[PDB]
Amino acid sequence: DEEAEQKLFSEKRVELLKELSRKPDIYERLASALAPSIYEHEDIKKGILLQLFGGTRKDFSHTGRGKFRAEINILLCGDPGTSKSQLLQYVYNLVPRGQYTSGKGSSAVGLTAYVMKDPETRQLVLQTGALVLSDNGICCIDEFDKMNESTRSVLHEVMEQQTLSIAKAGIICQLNARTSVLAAANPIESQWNPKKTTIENIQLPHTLLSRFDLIFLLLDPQDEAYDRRLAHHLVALYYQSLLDMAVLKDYIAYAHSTIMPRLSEEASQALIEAYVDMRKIGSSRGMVSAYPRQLESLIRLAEAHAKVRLSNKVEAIDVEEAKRLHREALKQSATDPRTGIVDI
DNA sequence: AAAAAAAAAAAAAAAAAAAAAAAAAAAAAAAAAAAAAAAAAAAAAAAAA
Ligand SMILES: Nc1ncnc2c1ncn2[C@@H]1O[C@H](COP(=O)(O)OP(=O)(O)OP(=O)(O)O)[C@@H](O)[C@H]1O
Ligand SMILES: [Mg+2]
Repeated sequence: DEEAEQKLFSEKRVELLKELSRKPDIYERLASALAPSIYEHEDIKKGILLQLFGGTRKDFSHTGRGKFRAEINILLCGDPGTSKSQLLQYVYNLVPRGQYTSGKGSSAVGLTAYVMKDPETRQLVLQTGALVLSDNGICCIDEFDKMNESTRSVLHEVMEQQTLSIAKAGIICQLNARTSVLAAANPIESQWNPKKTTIENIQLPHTLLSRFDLIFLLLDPQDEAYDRRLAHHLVALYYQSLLDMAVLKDYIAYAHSTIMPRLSEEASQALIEAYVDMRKIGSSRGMVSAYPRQLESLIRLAEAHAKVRLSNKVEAIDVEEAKRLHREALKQSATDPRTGIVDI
């Protein structure tokens, strides 16, 4: 509602935002402002920032095609203790219109809608669930793997059609659910074992995986130096004693209100080439396969990156960053045709 | 060993008839009393050497 109303920013504030947009490291600087007390998950924070900006909302009514999913979906899969839940909790406590779910505490009707009695008018009233409450926001699903398949089947329609067609006795209707999904899962056997492929080790249906347009593998490199650095960060966090949030908030609201990035010609060609190369790279045995849904993924991420720069026009740097982020998540460089992830 | 199933199986809510319970509820007629008035019998005081 605030982004809707036109006098949210003074002119000098708009100039301040625009001057911020012109810095070379605005993407880095905005991503780093997220979760300031989480130590160097820079790419994850970039992806979450892109989720906050979102892709471009397009009207596909005349194409007779069905609504396009402009929201960005992220899976954080990694071995335990790697700060996934802290990121989901940070996002949950940051956005308006969010919901947080963990494990088996949610049922399918509890995620979509059900009928209760109004204990003040004794009328049966339909009441929404967690995925409709976070309609124009973000749903953070924690312990995504530890979630029974009856209630994850619900996520297919939400994550593709952005709608939720309940066909029950009382009323049948399509509830709109334009939520962005931020999920955290453990691998099969709740620890990456490096003798299994990515697919064998994530253990999620290829359809469900294709619905996520970033999969960050939060693997733990058995690394002395990184352990030392994170140890110092965590201990310093016990004796504690940037980019302001009041400008990050305004920057994001401005980007939502004014910027609607459109694909340019070089972006279009780069997207085509990126999709073809992505299919060749992921067509291997145990790697995460690419589908046309991943080309739509790339379009979304590129539009989000162009929204970060207040670009209002997607060109080749945005597509390059989308492809780079899609590679870095999933550790495409550290896999191989004999699928399996190396220690860097 | 876990992963879908595929039932119990419990609750809340609904119905859904029963079968019991609960809630509404002045005016019309009569009689008796106490008072009158009236026909009859009865009991008074004026008449006279
Ligand atoms: N950059 C970091 N990497 C790993 N751990 C961190 C980092 N920063 C902080 N931590 C600490 O590590 C702990 C990780 O707990 P958290 O619940 O986030 O783990 P998780 O990966 O989300 O859960 P799971 O064990 O189910 O995968 C947190 O308490 C946090 O304080
Ligand atoms: Mg956790």
